[PDB]
Amino acid sequence: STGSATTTPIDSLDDAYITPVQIGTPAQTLNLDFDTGSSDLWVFSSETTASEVDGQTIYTPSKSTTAKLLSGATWSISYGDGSSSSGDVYTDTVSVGGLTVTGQAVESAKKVSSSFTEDSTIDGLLGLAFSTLNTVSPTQQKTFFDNAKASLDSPVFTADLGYHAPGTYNFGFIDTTAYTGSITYTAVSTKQGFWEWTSTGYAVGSGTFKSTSIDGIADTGTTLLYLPATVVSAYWAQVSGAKSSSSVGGYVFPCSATLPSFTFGVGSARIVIPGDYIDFGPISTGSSSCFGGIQSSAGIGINIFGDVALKAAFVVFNGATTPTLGFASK
Ligand SMILES: NN[C@@H](c1nnnn1CCc1ccccc1)C1CCCCC1
Repeated sequence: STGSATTTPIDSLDDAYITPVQIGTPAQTLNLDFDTGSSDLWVFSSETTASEVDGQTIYTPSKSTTAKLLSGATWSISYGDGSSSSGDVYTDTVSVGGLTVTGQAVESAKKVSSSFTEDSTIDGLLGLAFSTLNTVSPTQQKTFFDNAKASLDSPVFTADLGYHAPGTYNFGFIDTTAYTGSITYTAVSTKQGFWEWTSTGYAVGSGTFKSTSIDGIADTGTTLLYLPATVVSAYWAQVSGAKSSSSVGGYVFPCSATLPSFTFGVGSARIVIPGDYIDFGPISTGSSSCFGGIQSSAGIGINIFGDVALKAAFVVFNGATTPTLGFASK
């Protein structure tokens, strides 16, 4: 089997991407944030504290004839950005772009933190990291990809995120028309539960490539590109007037600037992030100070190849017995 679904930016800045997901019988379609940095599929629901719902579409398990409460199961997640959610668990039928999994753990939110409430466009998350990170207790549950794997034509999914435009998540096949050149594959460590790999270096604009190992994760659920402070300093030093602002929380730059590209290495191959992809607009409405899309990972504890980097490439998440990651230009 295969599946193919369009993913759409939630706003004009590509702050996140939402993908429609059918849950239950009859289908209830929710727009979920596909997150290769976490491993819980959770949804706003009829059980979510009413004051914490503000425009989201909710899953109502009592209206699904295939929903079954998973007895005694609870979940609770504290995300790296300080957000959180928790609740109970149903199993139900979940379909993504024509691909159907029966008996998928659907984690129903009873509580969500303010940042989720305040984003009316995201109805929940669909985790695509490794199932070892799933938070369901006392019986850990599998991700949608792990459940579908055996049925897929090939045990892979691909992320093709658009710049200020829709893109595609495919399951079970590689669309050879969706990229240019060849896909370069690179080794993955699952030791932290992430799609963790090692970039071979970087370049800033037209500058020379610096060969240096950068360990990080491929994370569709992170907006920006978080890299070591040395790398980030070298990038913003090429932007006149750019500075790191403690009050804003990262590098900012004059909105009048033309940003240089950023290149990262995948083995001997190179992925080029155009400068425009690094512009996340005014720090506040009407400001002429703009927020940078490349930020320091210092104090995160890990480098993150988030959407800024991933949307410059066609990315293969290969879930073979030994997982790997593939990157192609497009
Ligand atoms: N999508 N899973 C990330 C996440 N969890 N919560 N937010 N992010 C977005 C990333 C981020 C990093 C720093 C500041 C703000 C946001 C995890 C972050 C911590 C490492 C594991 C992945």
